Amino acid sequence: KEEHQKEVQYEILQ
Amino acid sequence: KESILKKLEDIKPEQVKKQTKLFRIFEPRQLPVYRANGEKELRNRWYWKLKRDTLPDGDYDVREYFLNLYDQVLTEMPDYLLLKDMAVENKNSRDAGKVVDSETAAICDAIFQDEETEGVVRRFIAEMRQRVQADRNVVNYPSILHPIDHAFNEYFLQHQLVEPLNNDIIFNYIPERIRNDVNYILNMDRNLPSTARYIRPNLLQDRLNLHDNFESLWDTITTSNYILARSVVPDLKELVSTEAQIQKMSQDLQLEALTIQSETQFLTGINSQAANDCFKTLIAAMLSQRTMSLDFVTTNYMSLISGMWLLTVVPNDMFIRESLVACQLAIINTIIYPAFGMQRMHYRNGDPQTPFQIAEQQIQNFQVANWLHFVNNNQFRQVVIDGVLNQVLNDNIRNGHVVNQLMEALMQLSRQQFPTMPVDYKRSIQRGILLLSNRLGQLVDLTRLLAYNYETLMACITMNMQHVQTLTTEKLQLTSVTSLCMLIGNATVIPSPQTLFHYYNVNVNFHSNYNERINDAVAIITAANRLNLYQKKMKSIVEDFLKRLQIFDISRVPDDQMYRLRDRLRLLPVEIRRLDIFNLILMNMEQIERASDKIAQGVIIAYRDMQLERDEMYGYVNIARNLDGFQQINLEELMRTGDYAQITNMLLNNQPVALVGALPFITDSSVISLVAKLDATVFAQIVKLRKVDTLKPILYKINSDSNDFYLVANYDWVPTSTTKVYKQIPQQFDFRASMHMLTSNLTFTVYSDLLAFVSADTVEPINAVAFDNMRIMNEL
Amino acid sequence: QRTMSLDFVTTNYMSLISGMWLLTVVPNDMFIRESLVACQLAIINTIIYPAFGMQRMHYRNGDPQTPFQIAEQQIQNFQVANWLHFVNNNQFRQVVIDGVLNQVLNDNIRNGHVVNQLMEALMQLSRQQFPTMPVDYKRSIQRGILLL
Repeated sequence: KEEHQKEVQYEILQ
Repeated sequence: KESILKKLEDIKPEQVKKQTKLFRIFEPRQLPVYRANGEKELRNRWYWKLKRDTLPDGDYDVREYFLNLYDQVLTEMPDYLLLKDMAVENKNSRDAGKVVDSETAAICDAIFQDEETEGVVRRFIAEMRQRVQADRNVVNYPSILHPIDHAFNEYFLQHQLVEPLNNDIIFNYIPERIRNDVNYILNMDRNLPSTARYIRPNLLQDRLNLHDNFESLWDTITTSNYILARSVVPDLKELVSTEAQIQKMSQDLQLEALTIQSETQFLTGINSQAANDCFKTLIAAMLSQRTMSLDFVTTNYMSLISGMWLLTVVPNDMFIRESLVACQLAIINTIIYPAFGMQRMHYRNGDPQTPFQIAEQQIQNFQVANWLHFVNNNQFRQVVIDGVLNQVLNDNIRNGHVVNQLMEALMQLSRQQFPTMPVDYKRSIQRGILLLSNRLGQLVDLTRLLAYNYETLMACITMNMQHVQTLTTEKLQLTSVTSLCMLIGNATVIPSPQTLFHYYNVNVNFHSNYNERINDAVAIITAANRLNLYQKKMKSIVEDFLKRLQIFDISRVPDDQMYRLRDRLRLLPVEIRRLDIFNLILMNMEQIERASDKIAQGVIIAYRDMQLERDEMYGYVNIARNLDGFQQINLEELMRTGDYAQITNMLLNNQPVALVGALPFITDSSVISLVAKLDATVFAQIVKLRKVDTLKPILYKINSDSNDFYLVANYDWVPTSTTKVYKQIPQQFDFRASMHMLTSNLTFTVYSDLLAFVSADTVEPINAVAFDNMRIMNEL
Repeated sequence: QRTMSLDFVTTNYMSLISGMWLLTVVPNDMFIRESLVACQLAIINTIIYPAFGMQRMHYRNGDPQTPFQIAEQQIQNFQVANWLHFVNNNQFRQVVIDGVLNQVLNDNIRNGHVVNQLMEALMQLSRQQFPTMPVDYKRSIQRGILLL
């Protein structure tokens, strides 16, 4: 998948 | 057809490493201090001792110890670190500061609480805190360290791999061509700060040249990339229905039931799932540079016709020789020479010239000769672009104009009677090529689409795409080629940017891992050579290099390939991190071997009543620290080639000598053992039995704790001895001079994946345009 | 002053026809540069240049020059180039009132008057042939413009 792969990297910021 | 893709896709990125504990080899330790005359002080003193005195006997085993140490240090060597994490609080600081590590504060606390410490050191403990500067996002933390430890830690700090991150670097991380491709639009929803960081891969091309005489491994790699590439080529859309096309074909061919005809076989293999098979096979092969063969039959003349399109838009060098030789020969015999009354053909099997070559210079027709000229002289253009080699098409194929010369040729065949042969043969041929004439525009646009997706997927390649014929081939049915050429229309299909980013990340991860494992192997190899490790067989290391390249099976690889690969790896230089760590080990390994009070660096024998030294961590000792004068015999030389004649002659005749090599020893602490000359009773076993393993010199450490020291004060005799031991002493623990300030950044953040902030979408594919700003799949 | 982004499917030309209005009234600085460039580039490469017969673009997303700043010069028509001129210099205006700072608008936005320029440009796009475009698609776009 990619959406969780995006979510981790948005969450490192958030 | 699924294990390989799972092996590739499961190659994770290099897990970003970090440390929380400082690297340390030494630690302080209190010992007594015996004043000269040997007796004891009421005060003690700190000294540098080692953690983990796990040093073997023998010098070879020692060098293996330093090899395994080097591997441990490279494991512990991080990529980024923040010092605030490891920090702790000094319980005795004026300003209630912080120092960098737990053990640092333990040392500080132990020293402060002791009784025998000066006031300057306690002051210096009360004056040492943490300093910030949020302007630069920099912190300075205090630390206590041995100079070797400081060397390694400072190298970790200065030479850590992180780079500031921002959206410009998110773009520029994407290939040029895809940004420059107007059909793709890209946005995002974040603004990364200067605080951000990222680690960069190692996309350095193959140092090892697996495209030269490692053809089995290259076949493996090529297959892996081929069956990856199949996974990303789009599936066609809005194809023509099979019955809607078969009915046209059948009515064009006028298939009589009663009479036998060659024309029914043209309907063989007209389904879909072959069109996509060919479309996915050709491109995947040209990307992977995997050769492919041609299975077909000499009675389905439609296959031979569609082979023309094939051999135009796909280079002859892309196939294997015998297959296309057979194809060209069939074509020549059954479409071309009968269409000009030429002979059938007389083609020798291993003739150097392929049939289309000597056909180019027999017939008399400009169109067909020009077609043949293009075919015979079509080949990939090598060109290095954005670091990577690329096998590029003509740019007369990328636009569809070749197909127009092909049409010229087929029409100049349709206008030819076949004088040699009957009406029905001519009838068959001319029908068969009308079927492709009426598909001309579709073919033009198909060729454009293939070239487009080929370059577009090529943009997402990191490893140089060498062109060499492989051992193993891929089968290609010309029936599938017929199906593709016949069933296609009014439907452009473009790789989604997600497929592109996936095909890029996969190759990037594989490429970085290739380079990093190479660096690992070269490091250990160069280190074993420079450490003189001569019994070590460098085979397990290559297994560890191939198991980590997660596509090869080592259970069925030979054992000579490993050493050839080693012969290549020795030639490669080392990277900077590993080389510098190794060179820090080399200039300090001897000093580490001086410590570890379990082995000594040799034993002197000198049949003379020498003197004991006034060392103060010991008292009187039979210690030597220069090894000058008396000559020396190495022990590894003697344990390799047993020649005890020299040592035996020297011992029997009582000749002075030194023996050099890591040897154990016992600390004897009795003056009665000294007066009786017991340290010269250890060598008679060498002559009886000719082994040097039961060799444990005595270390006459004498002091006021030795049960018979009353003699020394009360007779005024300097302790004298024979057969001194070669060994240095500890280094005193200076607190102030062992202290350091450690610089680091403050509060950055690390991101592993990078194409997550992008959000991409294609324009509507019907208005999708190639390099020439002229639409693809527009014939309608 | 909460910067906001633009999320859109760049095949839905109605999204773009609706977003040019947004670019017109709402200042450009209020958007992250990347998504604003994306929206403008989709609008250009899917509506504008195909209407006037131009070839698409080869744009560097690392460029200080916004795509409408190029189109303002390349597009030879005052009905629409003037609109692009407005949009390229549609930023907030800083003014002090009662001590507090204020980000205010151009005063051709407060009254709705610049949309008349928008509609002249759009009706020009409606009166126009898309020289190479298919016609079943051309009619769809050229009618969807009329909807605004």
